[PDB]
Amino acid sequence: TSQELIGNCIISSIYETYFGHLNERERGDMLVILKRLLGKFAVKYDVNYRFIDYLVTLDEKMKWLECGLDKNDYFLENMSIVMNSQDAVPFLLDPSSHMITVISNYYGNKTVLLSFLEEGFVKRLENAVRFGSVVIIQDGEFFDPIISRLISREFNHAGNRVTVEIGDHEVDVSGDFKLFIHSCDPSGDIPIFLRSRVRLVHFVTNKESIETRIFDITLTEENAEMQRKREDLIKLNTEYRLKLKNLEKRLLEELNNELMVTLNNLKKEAMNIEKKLSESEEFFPQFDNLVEEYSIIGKHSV
Amino acid sequence: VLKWIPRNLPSCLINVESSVTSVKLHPNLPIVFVATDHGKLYAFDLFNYTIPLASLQSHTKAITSMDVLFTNYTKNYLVIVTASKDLQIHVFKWVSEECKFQQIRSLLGHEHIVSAVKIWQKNNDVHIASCSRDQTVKIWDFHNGWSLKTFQPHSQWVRSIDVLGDYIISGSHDTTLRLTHWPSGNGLSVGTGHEFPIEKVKFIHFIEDSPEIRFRTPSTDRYKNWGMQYCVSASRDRTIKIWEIPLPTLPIPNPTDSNFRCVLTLKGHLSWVRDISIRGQYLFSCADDKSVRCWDLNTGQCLHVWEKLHTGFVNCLDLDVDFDSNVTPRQMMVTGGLDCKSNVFMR
Amino acid sequence: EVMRPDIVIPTIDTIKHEKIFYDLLNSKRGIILCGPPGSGKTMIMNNALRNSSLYDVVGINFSKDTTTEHILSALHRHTNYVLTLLPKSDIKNLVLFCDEINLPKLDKYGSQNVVLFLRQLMEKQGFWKTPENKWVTIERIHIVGACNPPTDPGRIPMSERFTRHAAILYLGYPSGKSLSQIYEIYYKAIFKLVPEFRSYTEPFARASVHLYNECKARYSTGLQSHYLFSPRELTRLVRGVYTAINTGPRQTLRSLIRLWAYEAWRIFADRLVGVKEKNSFEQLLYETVDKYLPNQDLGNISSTSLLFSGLLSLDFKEVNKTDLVNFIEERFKTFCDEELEVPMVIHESMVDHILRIDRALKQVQGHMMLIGASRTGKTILTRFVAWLNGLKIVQPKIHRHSNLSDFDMILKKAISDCSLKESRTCLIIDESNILETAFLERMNTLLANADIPDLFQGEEYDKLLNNLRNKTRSLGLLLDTEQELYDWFVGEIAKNLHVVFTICDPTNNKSSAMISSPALFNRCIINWMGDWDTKTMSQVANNMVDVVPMEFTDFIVPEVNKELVFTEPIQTIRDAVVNILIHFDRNFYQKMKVGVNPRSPGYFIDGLRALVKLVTAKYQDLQENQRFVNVGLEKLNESVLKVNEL
Ligand SMILES: Nc1ncnc2c1ncn2[C@@H]1O[C@H](COP(=O)(O)OP(=O)(O)O)[C@@H](O)[C@H]1O
Ligand SMILES: Nc1ncnc2c1ncn2[C@@H]1O[C@H](COP(=O)(O)OP(=O)(O)O)[C@@H](O)[C@H]1O
Ligand SMILES: [Mg+2]
Repeated sequence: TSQELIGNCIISSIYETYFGHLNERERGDMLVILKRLLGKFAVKYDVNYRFIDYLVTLDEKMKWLECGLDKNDYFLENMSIVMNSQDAVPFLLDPSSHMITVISNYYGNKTVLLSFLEEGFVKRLENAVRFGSVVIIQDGEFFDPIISRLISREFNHAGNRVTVEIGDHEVDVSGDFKLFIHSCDPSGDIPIFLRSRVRLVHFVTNKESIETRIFDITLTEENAEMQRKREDLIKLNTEYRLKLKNLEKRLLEELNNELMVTLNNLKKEAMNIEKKLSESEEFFPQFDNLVEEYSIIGKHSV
Repeated sequence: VLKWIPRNLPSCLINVESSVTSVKLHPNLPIVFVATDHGKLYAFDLFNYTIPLASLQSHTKAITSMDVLFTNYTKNYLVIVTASKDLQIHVFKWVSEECKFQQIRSLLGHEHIVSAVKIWQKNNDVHIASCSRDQTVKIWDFHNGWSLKTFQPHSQWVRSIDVLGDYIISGSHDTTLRLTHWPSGNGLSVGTGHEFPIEKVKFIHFIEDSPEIRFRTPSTDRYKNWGMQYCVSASRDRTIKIWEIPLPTLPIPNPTDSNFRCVLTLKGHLSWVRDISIRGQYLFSCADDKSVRCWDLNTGQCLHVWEKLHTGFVNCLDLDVDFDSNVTPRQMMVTGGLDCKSNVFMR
Repeated sequence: EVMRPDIVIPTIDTIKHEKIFYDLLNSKRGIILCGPPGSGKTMIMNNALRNSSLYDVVGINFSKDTTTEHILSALHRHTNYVLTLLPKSDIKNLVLFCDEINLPKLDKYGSQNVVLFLRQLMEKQGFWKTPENKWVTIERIHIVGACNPPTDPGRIPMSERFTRHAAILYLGYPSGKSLSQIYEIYYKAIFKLVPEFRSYTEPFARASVHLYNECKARYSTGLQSHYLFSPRELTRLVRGVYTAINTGPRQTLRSLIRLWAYEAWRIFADRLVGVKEKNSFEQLLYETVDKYLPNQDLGNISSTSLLFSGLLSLDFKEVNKTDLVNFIEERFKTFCDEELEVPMVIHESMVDHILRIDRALKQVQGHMMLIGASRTGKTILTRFVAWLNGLKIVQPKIHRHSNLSDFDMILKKAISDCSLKESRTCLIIDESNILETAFLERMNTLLANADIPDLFQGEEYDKLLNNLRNKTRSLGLLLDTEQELYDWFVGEIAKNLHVVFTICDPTNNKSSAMISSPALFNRCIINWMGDWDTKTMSQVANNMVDVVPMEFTDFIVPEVNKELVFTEPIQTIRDAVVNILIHFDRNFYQKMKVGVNPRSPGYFIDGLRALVKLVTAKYQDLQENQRFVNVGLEKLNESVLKVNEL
């Protein structure tokens, strides 16, 4: 596991930065050429790498899905890219204008929605950045250069406080303030000044996404049993891993300061992990067989 | 006895973990006090410089300035005032017997970082000055620990101040020198002539007896009564200039006589000059060209140049006080460089 | 005397043109001078009218927005009404020099007022006054004009009904012998400062002329639209050599050859967009120096090996690379402490760009026009350089809810602070700050002349002149006439105002008109940063990943091709990581069909920062797990040893 950390970190960072604005076919092509470049320069990566599995946990996935995110893996990857862009301000491109609801459900009542075609936009933006509320700015195709020092993060540290210059006055910031920019027209002219300095992502639906959604739907209604079985095994494996970690912590506490019961519980848990992994090892290639079975439907649909 | 000149090589070298920002000398014992860029205050012996006598960390950010004083009460001790970018001013005390720092009080009230501090005693009353980035020069009292008066003389932040009695001059980042009478709180005159922000400003002090001095002698009884004739400034335009202080109506400023006029300009520094200090008839200065220059007051030309004295910049310079008869002018000079070298010049 | 723009070396072509120009004026005939942009129409024109005992000068420059009111107002300061119009002089006739007559644009009906007005006063000998319906007979006032050919965009083709009354003169480029003679005179004037090298004036001029000819022949307009060369490049080379010699130390032969090579690099090869073109220019400089100045003891003539800077000392001399890099690092740390803070990485390309920007910003009327990819360090680099030289930085806050009034107010404030307060101003202009064509017209007026005359009019003009007179009396200068106040004011503006143009997408039509504008092209200094090359990417990545622990596992060095590794040859895992990141950036930009567009390295920097943070977090988690399992295994071993013992 340790010999394949640098390659996985390279892949995950490149996936976070470069692949925000690409469809699934181009994402797969760039990922396979990145794996080829890693294999050429003698850097070891994870042979069974998956971005969602490696970067984010199941709790974040459940929180996103409860908030209103779609079940698509492309949308999950885009949401994970958005929530892991702590430095660059994320730029969301929604034809359906749906992710405002998801972000609002994630942040609760702290979210404030603005627009680039208002009149009191700048004053309430200064009030929001002074307080520290999460700001979502709609109509991103008409970006106004008043927030050029918020996009580029050109702050000055006024001793124990951080300040940004908006307009003709200096306004303070907060440590919990987060800026989001929303767009609705994919054909809109994003300025290069903003486009080079934001984490632009694409929540769009393309023909490759049509193929993936056709496969997802025919798997959901054609054979739901395999899907719920895989979900149950994944959830059970995660819960069993958490239980094994808790039992390991209890055994370490017992050894540092009964012991037979804890050892028996740990042995039973380890045997259960071995049995669960052995059961799940022979079930995963059936999903690949179904993928090879449901390719003609995707080709005909596209 | 005042014509001492350091030789071309340092007498001893001092190793520090980080960049040196300010150096001061103990006016009674051969002990240096070397600040750092990590907030640490050090103390080295000039005969045993392998290990520090003390090492106290009392500032989160880098120390910006330092000025020491030996107390004169009509018990006597040392008061070390260190200022730093952590929004605080700390006043120390040097325990001579135990070789330890014991903080007396800490002085707060500034909205930004501080640049320079000065401490002086008029008549059985110790006062501590300070200047900050909040464009306000505020001074405190050593015993009470509370502020006395503040004033904003400049549009941008001040960088260096100096004190004598009830007069405070303050160079600033808007390349204008201003001399303010502290009890009145009004600036007497404004300076103009430097093209870059000022670095260090201090008053030129007179001397008791000498064959001839052109810069520390009051040319008239009016100058003798006023007690101030000239002042010296250093700035980032690689220049050192001498300013004549205009005397206003007698304090109320004079509209026709409220402007500094440069008298003698010294040039030759290859980069920014950082700190200056006057000793006898010599104007010692240190710059950013890895050099320390030994100017002369009378002829106005450099007598000795110490090229390549440090690997990096030469941050701070300090010599002994000569104008006061209470503090003897011993023949040691210590320089402070950016390359962790506090070179000491003796004999 | 090499900074005065009216200094003309009298060659045989100039004398011939002056003679035929005098003959054409004396025949009572208009004159149109048309030729390439560096041919010297204005210079020969002003030299011919300046030493004339029979003709005066009415210097006017036409623009896209030009009316007959400007021409009538320019006549009213030199002509008197007696109906007949007569010049103020009794013996000397009047000549109107109308530079760039192609710039006035036709209306929606395909005609322009100005050219018809010129035709009316040039054929019917007069004009009709508007407010009281009077005919103004003109009996001795002449009229000439100069223009670029209408083939290039921006020059409107003009009607034959006007040009049929004016004789057309084509001013071609001077030949090789003429240019060699002229710049021989120029280099003699320069080398009068250095008396020990008076015998080298001719080979330097021949080398410069050959360099200009080869650069014009190789880097044609077909490659890039801004590859336009002219004798103005040679004049700027002579002026740069003078500016460096005047404030420099004692110069030897090698120092002078390297200084001329540095100036040629910064003037002829600032605008080169390709690595192969820069290598071609380096080979051209090698061949030119070998052919014309056969001197040994000459080092590399690459851009990075020629670093002339006056920041480190009191003189303009050749500084070492390491000392300059250390000084730039310390100055940038102080700048980030005292100004806005950004995490920049000091590489060789950034040092070279700092040097050339500092060289340009130290010149009188030194403006800049920076072209390159986004996030290549142009605005922050200009801000840092202007901070070194003490120039006050003014950035227009232009947003979409703005018009010409706000931009005009910003420019008025900048001009007032430049003159009335005597503060040097570095106005940084970005391409996003210019929305409509009128902003470009205002900037062209500010750059081509030394003042925008349309900004001040009426009461604003009166109060500006009152403030100007008060400022002149404040400094004790005896000026009373309006002309002395005005030309002193425009001299102060041309002395203490620097405009830096920032262009990010030159492929766009707005930036294409920004680059192709004649006022900006002929006055500003181009600096094509472009996209990062792989050496700069390797330097940035190695300086950005060396602060994180990455060597923990064994790494087997593979065998690869020589040109597939851009970093220094691989010995650790950091070099492999840097090479992988550079290779994927190149592959990603190649397979997205970006074309010949500049590549913004923002993706690369963001990837480096994300990789550093992720490696830090993952290595911390892995080390925590390793420590946990090691503590647990040690405790289990102790327990089993205690069990086996008892
Ligand atoms: N015969 C010449 N003597 C001196 N300099 C010349 C001569 N011919 C051309 N030049 C140079 O060419 C440039 C032409 O400038 P200019 O007259 O403004 O060109 P244009 O008016 O066509 O834009 C001048 O800067 C000058 O230095
Ligand atoms: N060594 C470097 N050279 C150029 N840009 C850098 C370097 N290091 C970091 N940067 C990035 O460049 C950005 C500043 O670019 P800026 O000059 O504002 O772009 P532009 O040139 O389009 O105005 C910073 O946000 C920083 O992340
Ligand atoms: Mg011309």
